[PDB]
Amino acid sequence: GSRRASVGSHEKMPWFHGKISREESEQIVLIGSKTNGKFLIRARDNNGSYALCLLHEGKVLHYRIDKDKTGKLSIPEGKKFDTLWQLVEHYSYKADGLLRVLTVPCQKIGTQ
Amino acid sequence: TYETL
Repeated sequence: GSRRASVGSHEKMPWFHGKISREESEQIVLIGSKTNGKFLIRARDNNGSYALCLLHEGKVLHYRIDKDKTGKLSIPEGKKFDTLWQLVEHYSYKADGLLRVLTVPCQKIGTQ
Repeated sequence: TYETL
């Protein structure tokens, strides 16, 4: 057993890079996103902090997302969820409050 | 840096 409360970010995924900085992911959005549906979720290892980042056409956004030190990842204006899997999938449905629903992952795919 | 959800 190690030291960790709940989930510890899931690498396996495009729009889920628990390494990117924040800009790095927003520059990626620079790449893609047109229909105002691209997004990406990121995590951090400092004090449990996640934030969704989607672009509203040439206007990349970010949304803070955390829990109540309970494990339930939520959002003030956004919503509430168990994990970034639900908050993402859910939001994968709608915006729920975002600028616009989600439709595409930000992160990259290949090289060239 | 967080829009308003």
